Amino acid sequence: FRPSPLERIKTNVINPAYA
Amino acid sequence: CAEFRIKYVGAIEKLKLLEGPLDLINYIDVAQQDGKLPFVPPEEEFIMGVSKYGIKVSTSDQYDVLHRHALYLIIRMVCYDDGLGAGKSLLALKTTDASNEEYSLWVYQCNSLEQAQAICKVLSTAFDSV
Repeated sequence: FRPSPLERIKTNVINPAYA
Repeated sequence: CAEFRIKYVGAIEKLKLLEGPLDLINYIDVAQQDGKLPFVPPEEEFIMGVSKYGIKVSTSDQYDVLHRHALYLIIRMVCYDDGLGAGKSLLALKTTDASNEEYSLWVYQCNSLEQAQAICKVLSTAFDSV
């Protein structure tokens, strides 16, 4: 179907409180 | 602190027990396949405000708040191309509740990639100041 997540991801932001 | 006009794809709420930005994208892709979320959002635009307090989503006349995603409860937000062929940019927000016992996924579609990235940058700066 659609391209893989790797080909589509731009950025992610993580809350260090739950990391 | 900044405001953006976005569209709302939908939410998957009250999940129990997705560690990795790639896993979240795949989870939502499959959720769309399984009818839990639309592939394309309704055209209705909402105002998304981003700040140190978190993310707020309101109707385009500001009369009504739809969602309040507080910084305390945001676990992660992933920005990605929907992969549907029109280059539309999505924001998938994973959040939890006061006791950190349940999780919900909220998915929005931005007007442009520049805006999606701008939203992520404000959020990342917000975490930085903590």
